[PDB]
Amino acid sequence: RDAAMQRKLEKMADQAMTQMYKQARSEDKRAKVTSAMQTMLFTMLRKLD
Amino acid sequence: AVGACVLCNSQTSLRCGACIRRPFLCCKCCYDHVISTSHKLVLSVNPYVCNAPGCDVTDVTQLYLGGMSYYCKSHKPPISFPLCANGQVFGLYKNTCVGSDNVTDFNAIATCDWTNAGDYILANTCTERLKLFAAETLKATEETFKLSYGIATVREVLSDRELHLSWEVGKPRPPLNRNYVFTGYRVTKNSKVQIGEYTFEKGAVVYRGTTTYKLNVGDYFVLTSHTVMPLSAPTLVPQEHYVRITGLYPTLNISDEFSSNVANYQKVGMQKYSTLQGPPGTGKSHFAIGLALYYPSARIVYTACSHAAVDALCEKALKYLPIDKCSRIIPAVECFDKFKVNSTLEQYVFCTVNALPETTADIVVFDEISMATNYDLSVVNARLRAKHYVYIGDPAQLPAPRTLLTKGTLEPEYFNSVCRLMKTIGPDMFLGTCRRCPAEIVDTVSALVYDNKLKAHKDKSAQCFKMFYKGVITHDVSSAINRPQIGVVREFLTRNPAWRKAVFISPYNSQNAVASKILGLPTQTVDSSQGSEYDYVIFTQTTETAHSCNVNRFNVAITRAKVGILCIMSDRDLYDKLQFTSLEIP
Amino acid sequence: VGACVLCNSQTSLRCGACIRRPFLCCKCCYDHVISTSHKLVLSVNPYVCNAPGCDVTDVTQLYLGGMSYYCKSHKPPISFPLCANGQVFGLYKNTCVGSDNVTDFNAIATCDWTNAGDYILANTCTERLKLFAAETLKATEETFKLSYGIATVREVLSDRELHLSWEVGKPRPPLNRNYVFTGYRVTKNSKVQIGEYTFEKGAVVYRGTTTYKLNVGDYFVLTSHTVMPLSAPTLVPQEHYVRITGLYPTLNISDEFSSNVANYQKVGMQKYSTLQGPPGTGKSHFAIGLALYYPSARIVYTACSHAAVDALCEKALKYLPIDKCSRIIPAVECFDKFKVNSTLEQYVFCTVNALPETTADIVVFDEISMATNYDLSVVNARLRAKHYVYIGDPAQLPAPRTLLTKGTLEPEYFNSVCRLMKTIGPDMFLGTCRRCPAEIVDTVSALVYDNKLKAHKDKSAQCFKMFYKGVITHDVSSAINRPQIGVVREFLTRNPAWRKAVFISPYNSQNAVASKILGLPTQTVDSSQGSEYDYVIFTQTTETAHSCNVNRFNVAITRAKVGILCIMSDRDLYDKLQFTSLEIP
Amino acid sequence: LKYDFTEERLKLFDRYFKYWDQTYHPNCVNCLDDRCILHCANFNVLFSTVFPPTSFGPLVRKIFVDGVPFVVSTGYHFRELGVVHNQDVNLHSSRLSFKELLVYAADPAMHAASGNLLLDKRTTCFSVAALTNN
RNA sequence: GCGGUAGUAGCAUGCUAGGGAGCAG
RNA sequence: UGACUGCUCCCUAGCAUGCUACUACCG
Ligand SMILES: [Zn+2]
Ligand SMILES: [Zn+2]
Ligand SMILES: [Zn+2]
Ligand SMILES: [Zn+2]
Ligand SMILES: [Zn+2]
Repeated sequence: RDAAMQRKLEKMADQAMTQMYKQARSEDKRAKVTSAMQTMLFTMLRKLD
Repeated sequence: AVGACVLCNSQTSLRCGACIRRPFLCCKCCYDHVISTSHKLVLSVNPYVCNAPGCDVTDVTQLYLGGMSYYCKSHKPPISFPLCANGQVFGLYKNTCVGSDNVTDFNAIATCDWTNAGDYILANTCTERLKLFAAETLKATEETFKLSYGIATVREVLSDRELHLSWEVGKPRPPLNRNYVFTGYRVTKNSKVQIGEYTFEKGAVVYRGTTTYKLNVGDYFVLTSHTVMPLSAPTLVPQEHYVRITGLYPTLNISDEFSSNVANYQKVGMQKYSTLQGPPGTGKSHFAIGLALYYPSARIVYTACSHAAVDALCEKALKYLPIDKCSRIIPAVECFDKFKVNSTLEQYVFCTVNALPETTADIVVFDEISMATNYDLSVVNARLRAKHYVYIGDPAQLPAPRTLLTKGTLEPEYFNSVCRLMKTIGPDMFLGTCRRCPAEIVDTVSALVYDNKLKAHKDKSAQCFKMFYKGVITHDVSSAINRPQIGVVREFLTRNPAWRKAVFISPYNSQNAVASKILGLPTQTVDSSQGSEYDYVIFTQTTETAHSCNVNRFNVAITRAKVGILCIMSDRDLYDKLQFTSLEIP
Repeated sequence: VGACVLCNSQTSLRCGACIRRPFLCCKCCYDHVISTSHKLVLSVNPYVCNAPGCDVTDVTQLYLGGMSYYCKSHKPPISFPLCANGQVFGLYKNTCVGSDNVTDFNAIATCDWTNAGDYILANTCTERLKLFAAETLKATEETFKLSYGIATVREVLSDRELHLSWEVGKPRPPLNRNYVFTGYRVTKNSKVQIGEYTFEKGAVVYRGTTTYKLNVGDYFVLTSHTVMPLSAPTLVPQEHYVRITGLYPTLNISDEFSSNVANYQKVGMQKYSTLQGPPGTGKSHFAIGLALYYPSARIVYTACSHAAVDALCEKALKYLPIDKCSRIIPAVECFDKFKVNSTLEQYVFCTVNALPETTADIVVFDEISMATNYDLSVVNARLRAKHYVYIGDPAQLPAPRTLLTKGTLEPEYFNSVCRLMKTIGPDMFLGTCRRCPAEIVDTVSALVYDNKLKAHKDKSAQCFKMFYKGVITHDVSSAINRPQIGVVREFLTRNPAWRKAVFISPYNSQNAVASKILGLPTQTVDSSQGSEYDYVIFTQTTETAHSCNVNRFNVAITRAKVGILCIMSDRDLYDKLQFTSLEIP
Repeated sequence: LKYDFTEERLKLFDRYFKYWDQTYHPNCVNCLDDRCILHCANFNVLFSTVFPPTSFGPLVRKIFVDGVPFVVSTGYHFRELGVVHNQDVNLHSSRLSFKELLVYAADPAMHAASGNLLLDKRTTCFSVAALTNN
């Protein structure tokens, strides 16, 4: 196993790193959509007369 | 969520948790930071702590990767994988890691609690993202400083200019004067509204509110704080001197009121930045207004530490320039308001480091370089990427009040990254046009620090004074009161009633809170003084300590006189130099 | 998904690091990838490690995950290296033939176009190499022009002058009108409508083609287009028919062009003929003679410009009825006597710019030397005709090579057909020297022209010889010399009848200095042929390889009907020229 | 501006169904179970054909968030359920969360208040607004 | 001669996930 | 510009489990 159960970690580490890659993206898309929603609100109120 | 680390500039996702400002750190580079400190908590997209329900462990190497989680050994599943290993802590981009062999520079800044002058020798003699981290750490820990103190409850009100005031429990007390200006706000039944800008001094509580208001019961004050967010541009760009002043507009006609000015501007358009040797009242406020006419086509960036300092830049603003071409952004503070306000796309935009918005302009002119540090130094360039740059002022007039520096005060010379430059590269400009003080004081300040450099203005009418005294001082809370010299003050001020047409100068301005009741004489703040002055100023230095008679602090107080200041130099610090009229002490 | 260049087998890979990204064949693509840094290859999807957020992009650096391509740092246990077997993994992996020596192809691809060796490659290559080469030149040069600042007119002083700066960090475009800008103006948001401009010695002298008056913030750059690939060859595999069948033998003829009819007769017995066309040898007259000889021809008049086909349309309606001519001018102000926007037209003149694609009768191409292999294949990609003719001569004028640095390329390999009249020989010739007399013509015949062009007329001793030196001192993108400019009036003074001439000069800013001294008009050296006076004053103002090389201002000497001026400060060809010499005052 | 119509519904009930011996809650918020809701919404269905159709739909209100005035929906006036008021409405809010940004971008209040009036004569359904120019 | 564990490959079933599609109200 | 459900087929991946064979160690 000094070569065949660890190799199984070179699996788990890869998977965990991929998952947290994905979650970092998912948290950047969130901030982007938040900026978008709030700038829409603040640009549509200024029409309010 | 994910950026480039300081010590590496590789793209990382790890922020030192125990570290104050939490900068992005690179895997190998983060490990180097974690191996030498107690900064032993690191946050990635999620914090690296054992998420077994209700645990305690929070050191990084203390944890192992348990699948979807991070655990301690007391929790780790049989299949684990230590997070901190391989000489490289586990995070995103684990391949692109370069580190620095000696990061104890970085750890030293991070483990710097800012007590000694060594701390600011670190803050300057560091490297760069170190420099912004340093300035920002100073600010952060000092706005955390101010609020370790009580809530200033005005709980009875007696008279005007006086309050009955207590504070919260367990906390020491903020000092006596207005570098620590409060900004309290009032409640109703539920939450917290408006009061204003206040400070409390020797009463009985003397409050000097900037705006008009009358206070009630339960009225409380604290030094309300903000959120110092990080800083981008460098303190100063990697500058260089052009080959011709191309892109800049050579004008035909000139005003020789400032003949000490035009030869000074000509290469400034042939160069990125010039910080000038600006001795007090050497037409420095006049200086930047001369180029205003020389290059009236310049979107020239007038900035200072305040619209009490850029106030001086706006002093002769419309007096020299047409009106609608000046503007200042005052955010939602009462100072100068002759201009049109809230117009950034303006030909001449004056402002303070507080709130001029971010644009691109022509030539920067920065008043107040000594007292401002590396933080707001990078602010104007983070504000603005201009044609060229100028800093007006001088490390030869004052530093900032260092709330946490405790051992010996730092050099005049390392005030900031550019302040060393006129002491390691030399002065980029100079102005010896002494329109203010005469042969009285000026060269005696030239034989002081100024290179034997500033000539006489005028005759020496023997009006700035010498008195060789001693005095007796006793201490209190955050001041020092001495009347053996205060007794000398009227004793000085009496033998000619023409004496007392002067402004009292004094370090421990409560010593004027005792003097104002004796004389009626106005007050002079020692450090917030330059720009303001009379020909006649009475000064009781009332202390000889490192607080007091150090080289360049009340240096700003001696040069206040057009012709006639008073100096009861109870110090042997620099008295061995000063060349003025001496008399017997009655 | 098409056929690869070096193989013509149907492939799906396109070299990614390569500039123009041609289709490459699996084995053939591997051959290209083994010898360059062109180490990125795109198939239907790009061959790069799609593990979330990686860096690796070399091809052999990757292995076939299943639905993906990974590096070793990402590859799943079950992998399969993409680049192996001597054959890179793509569609049609079976039909791959390659070429044993493709360093021809790699050499074109790794060619950054600096030396004349680059264009020796561009011509002495093989075919789809040839179109790839010309198209690579164009691509990298329209990428060239925009490495430069945005020409902001940021103050306006007077007319014919501007206050103008540019963007940051960029060097500056040169001085004259081979690099014509076409700026466009903004409002608050986006970019709309200025025009065609160029900036010269002022103070910024702008020579706008159309009428307009500029404001503040007004900016200019050399707006670019998208060079899309070519199709037809530069020239078909041609052959000479057995009789001029399908072509219409006419009974009557005009012997104004008796130097013409024996020239056309076999041209209908043949696909293409490029003609030896010396300057003003009735070459513009030549193609108009066949116009009457075969008035039944849909004959394809094309040139490098409606400043050059302008000359083809000079005697157009003067010789042909009106409604049978037409020129397509796309949405540029030049000739507009014709009906415009009519391709189905008996006579269609145009430029390589925008004559649409049809099939016609006999091609007649002005400007063959300055145009290269790109637009050479354009007219045949435009048009598959009966037969072909190219008017002009490599004995005129090449193109301005923006990237050629070391040692200008031969007159002889201007293009694939230009070698032919130097390796096969001239298909036609015209020695009908209607223009210059015995003065200059044979002295240009003993130059490069085979001792071939006869005298027109007497030798009135009006083209001139001056043995001088001058002193030159440089600036941005010009060269200014007044020891010869001082000679100019010094030449021009002793008879005020001198100065009824057009100034010739290489560094046309040297006329921006001369025009204020004389009032004399300007002559561009290279954009000159077709235009001329009997009287032209010329200060060559330089003897360098820019200057007194064999066949550049060759076009400037032959401008005179009878009387040009040549202050030959050069020892380059002065050892030849047989004209009136005087002392230098 | 009137939207309540609670007294009018009671006067109608008392004018026409005087001896119907079961409690009628004009606003079904006060109902006791789902059968009482059905009972009283039945009557609201009838009595709402009398009142003007512009008085149904969200009841907006000018709130102040970051010192700036929004117009947001703090209730509703159903034809079947009467007037319903939101319970957690707050006027001076410092900044919005993700959830509040959501529930404010979804309301038709800010959208309709900031659009052109619309008179669409192709249909008979009560048009409200035109969020565009064409 | 048996048991056991460990490995590896083959094979199957199932569950989850990802993708492509079809029908229905 | 693409709604809410339900069912079904196909392809891939993962994991465990389950089944079978080959090899190894020890009892
Ligand atoms: Zn730290
Ligand atoms: Zn734990
Ligand atoms: Zn390539
Ligand atoms: Zn990879
Ligand atoms: Zn009910």
